[PDB]
Amino acid sequence: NVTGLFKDCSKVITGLHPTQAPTHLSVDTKFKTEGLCVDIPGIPKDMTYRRLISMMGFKMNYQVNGYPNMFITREEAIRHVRAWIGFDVEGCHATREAVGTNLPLQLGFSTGVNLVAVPTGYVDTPNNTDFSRVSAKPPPGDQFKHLIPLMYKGLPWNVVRIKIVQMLSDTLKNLSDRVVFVLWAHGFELTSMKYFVKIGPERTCCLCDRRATCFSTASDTYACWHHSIGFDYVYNPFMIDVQQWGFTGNLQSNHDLYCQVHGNAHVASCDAIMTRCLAVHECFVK
Amino acid sequence: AGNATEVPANSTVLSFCAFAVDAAKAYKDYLASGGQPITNCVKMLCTHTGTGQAITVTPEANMDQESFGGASCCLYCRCHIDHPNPKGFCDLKGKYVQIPTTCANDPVGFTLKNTVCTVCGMWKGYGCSCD
Ligand SMILES: [Mg+2]
Ligand SMILES: [Zn+2]
Ligand SMILES: [Zn+2]
Ligand SMILES: [Zn+2]
Ligand SMILES: [Zn+2]
Repeated sequence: NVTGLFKDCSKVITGLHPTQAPTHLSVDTKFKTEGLCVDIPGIPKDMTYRRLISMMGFKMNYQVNGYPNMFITREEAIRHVRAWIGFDVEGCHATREAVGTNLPLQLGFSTGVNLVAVPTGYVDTPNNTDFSRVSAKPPPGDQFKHLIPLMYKGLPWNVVRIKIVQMLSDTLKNLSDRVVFVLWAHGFELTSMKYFVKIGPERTCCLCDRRATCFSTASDTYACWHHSIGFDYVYNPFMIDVQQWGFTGNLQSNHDLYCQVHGNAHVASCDAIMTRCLAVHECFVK
Repeated sequence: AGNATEVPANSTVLSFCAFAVDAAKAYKDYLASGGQPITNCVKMLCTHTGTGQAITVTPEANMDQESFGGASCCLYCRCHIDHPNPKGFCDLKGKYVQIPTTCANDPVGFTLKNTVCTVCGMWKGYGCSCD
């Protein structure tokens, strides 16, 4: 059966050649027979194309020795409360040369900050995958009127991930040796993390013996929250999903069960605050 | 909307490798942990009376090997991530790739681990005969 991860979001009816397709499912039907594929010299391989590949549907259930889990139990989250950062992402929609996947528009945090990124995605070409800006539009509903202006307001992803690393470092430097991203219905937040998170075995900061907590692509090096200066990638974060603790309604509905001081000007940071707020109430009351 | 490209049996390994710093090392370490190699590749119905050389423009093969679509055997094409070439282009995409039938279980791992003779064009070890 199928999965939505890496869904081909092009509008082309056809594609792909046996040599250019990443997977058997994405071969054009002309080349399929007897459950296999066949080379047909007279059909040229497409040496121009740009196919948007969906990053929705990631699953982080790997179990490899040396590599730590991103998703952690509530108790592990309890022990690292000071590392908690609520995180929400409002998104936009692929719309011109593609349709059927969502792209990060505005990322928000428990720290009141909100950042907004240019709509960019992962586009397959005849030679490689091209990380690039792509056409997009706001979610249709009248409830999403406030992201109309955000479409114009920023910001290249190489800049966005510089600012994310700097904001968490300046927040977490004197509080913990890690992040715990506090999510609510985590799928799209996990998709955004592809844009600014690397993972591997545990590492130590060059310049330190402290746990490595950021990564730099300028040179393949690692750092702690204090020495992550100019770094662009968050390395081996941790995260929890409040919704997986049993909650019927939506985020605001379930938060307002405990707390009545967090109103909601519908900003991404406002959701991330209610996400962290509701996790504290659930975890430590009674 | 759209067209699904992949099958759930590959979700965990591709997600693991799509986030790695060193994707090739992640995949090796993943197998070493008892993980299942990447499936859903493009296997070719072919005559199996070909030259047997590693990377060709049309399917080659002997009865001792199987022919795949090159991109479907590239971990970087498979996970849609950067290639470690300075220009950043695939060696395999746009070509057919033959793989020893004994290793046809794990084509992506095979291309990660092996290398081709520039003199004679066959896989070093399966089998290049120039010294
Ligand atoms: Mg959300
Ligand atoms: Zn340090
Ligand atoms: Zn609250
Ligand atoms: Zn490739
Ligand atoms: Zn040779």
